Amino acid sequence: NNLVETTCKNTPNYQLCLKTLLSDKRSATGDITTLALIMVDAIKAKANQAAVTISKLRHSNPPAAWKGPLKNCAFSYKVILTASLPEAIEALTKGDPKFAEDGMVGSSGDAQECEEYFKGSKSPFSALNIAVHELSDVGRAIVRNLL
Repeated sequence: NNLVETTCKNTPNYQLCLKTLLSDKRSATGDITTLALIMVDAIKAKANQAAVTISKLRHSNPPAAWKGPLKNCAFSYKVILTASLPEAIEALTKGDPKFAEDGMVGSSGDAQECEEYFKGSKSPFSALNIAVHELSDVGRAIVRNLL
C-alpha cells in the first residue's frame, strides 16, 4: 500500500511530508483524512513550541526593539492555535474538509507574518516559523485531495 507515498507526492515537500507521516503510528492504516489529521497535529506541535518560545523571550527582559514584534507574533500564534487549527480539525472530523484548507492557508500566512515583524524579516526563532509554515503548506496540499 503506498497511500503515504502517493499522498506526499502530491505536496511541495516530499521529505518533510514523509518524515512527518511515517513518524505517527496512525499512518500505516489510516485513510487520507487521517493523514491530514496527523499533519495538523504536527503543525500544532510546532506552533505550540513557537508560542512558548515567544512567551519565554517576552519574559526574559528582551531588547526594546523586540517588544512589539514578539507581542504581535504572540497574537499570530494565538490565532493559529485557538482558531485556525481547531477549525481545521473540526472540518476534517465532523464537517466538510473544504474548510480545513482555509485553516492551513491561514497558518502558513500567520507563521510568515511573525517572522516578518522583525527587522530584516529576521526573528531569533526563524527555524520554528519556517517549520510551521512548511508543515502548513504540506497540510494544505493534503487537504486539497479530500475536497
